[PDB]
Amino acid sequence: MHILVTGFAPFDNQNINPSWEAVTQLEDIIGTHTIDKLKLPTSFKKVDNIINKTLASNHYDVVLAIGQAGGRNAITPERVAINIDDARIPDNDDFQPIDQAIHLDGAPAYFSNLPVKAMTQSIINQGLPGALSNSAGTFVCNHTLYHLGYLQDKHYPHLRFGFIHVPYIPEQVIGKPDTPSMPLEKIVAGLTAAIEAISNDEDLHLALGTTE
Amino acid sequence: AMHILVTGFAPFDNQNINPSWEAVTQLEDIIGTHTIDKLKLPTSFKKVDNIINKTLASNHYDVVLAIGQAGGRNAITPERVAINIDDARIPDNDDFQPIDQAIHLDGAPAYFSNLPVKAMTQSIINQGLPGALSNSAGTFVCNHTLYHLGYLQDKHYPHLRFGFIHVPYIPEQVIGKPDTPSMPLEKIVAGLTAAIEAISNDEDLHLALGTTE
Ligand SMILES: [Zn+2]
Ligand SMILES: [Zn+2]
Repeated sequence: MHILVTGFAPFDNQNINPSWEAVTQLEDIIGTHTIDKLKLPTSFKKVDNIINKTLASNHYDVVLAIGQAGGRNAITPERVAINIDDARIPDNDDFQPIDQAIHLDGAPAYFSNLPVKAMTQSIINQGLPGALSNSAGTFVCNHTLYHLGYLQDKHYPHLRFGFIHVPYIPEQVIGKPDTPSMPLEKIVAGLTAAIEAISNDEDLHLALGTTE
Repeated sequence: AMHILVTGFAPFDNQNINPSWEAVTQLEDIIGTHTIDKLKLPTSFKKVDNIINKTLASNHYDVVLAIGQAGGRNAITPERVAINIDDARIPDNDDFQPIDQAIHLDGAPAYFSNLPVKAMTQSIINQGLPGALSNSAGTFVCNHTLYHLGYLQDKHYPHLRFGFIHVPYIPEQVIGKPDTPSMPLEKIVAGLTAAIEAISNDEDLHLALGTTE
């Protein structure tokens, strides 16, 4: 399987983004998966066009987008994206969409069609903190996952797509009391395990739901 | 004169109390110009839809506002959206554990609450309480209930407004779990009261209450 793996540019006054840092360190072949890496701007207006053009110029079986989830304490594949942008802060283009539909002709939500539970458990099997997240937020990451789901619905029926959020890396939490982080090497190991678990087979129906 | 049905859940997962119901019981019967009816729901995937169906068929409510416990959360959190999946980490009180099951095969992939969720969130914050707009109601009985309300609004009751507010554990539920946040019950009651006061038929606020994760 030929996989496009993306990471995001630094944003919110950070000079580094763990998603891209981790992606840079991935092996170029992980098992039978061949990996192409792409750095996306943290930009609501630019991301969809970059994805569109990239899929138009190259054949990918899978698009797996990685992002920073500052404050999370686990590596978390995402189950679902929702059809709204609601930016707490502006993006890197100083654009702050609030309560805006992403695609008016799209579904209210799209579920990832990667084996998200297999990927989550693969992280856990390596002894790393992993969990299946049920919200990708309402910033550029959710927007990207949503757009991938919209493309699979409307234009690319066989495309497999998903998103994995990762914690801050340690250097990012100076001056942020009680904020979790995870060493970059661990993030890379977890992402590697998740990618290894990617296939066209049915997901694992493990007890990985979130129960309050 | 808005008529609101406010629900809370039964204790579950070896807890003796559920702060959602404890808080709902303590709400005033009138909050602003809103008349409040209270209903305790079982923590049961199979029973909740039938109870809600029968209750809405027999009574006229302008709003159904369901309250639930979100153990581990550190804020009172109105919910933006419900998703069309049950994925139970543990069994419910009937020992039923749906895993990766659609809730209504003929329903939308997700339903957005049509209450002014940002007005509600900000109302909590205005009282000096931790409040946030949540973008996942989980995949247990709470999400199920919110989703079912959205499904009913879509398919049967277009004039109904519906939503969900999760609340933290209360301190009696976290004894010996010092890294687990909680909120005193009286503060939960104050926050729910503030959220209900902010309910109306007007457009929601569009404040910067989104999340980057
Ligand atoms: Zn993100
Ligand atoms: Zn709940």
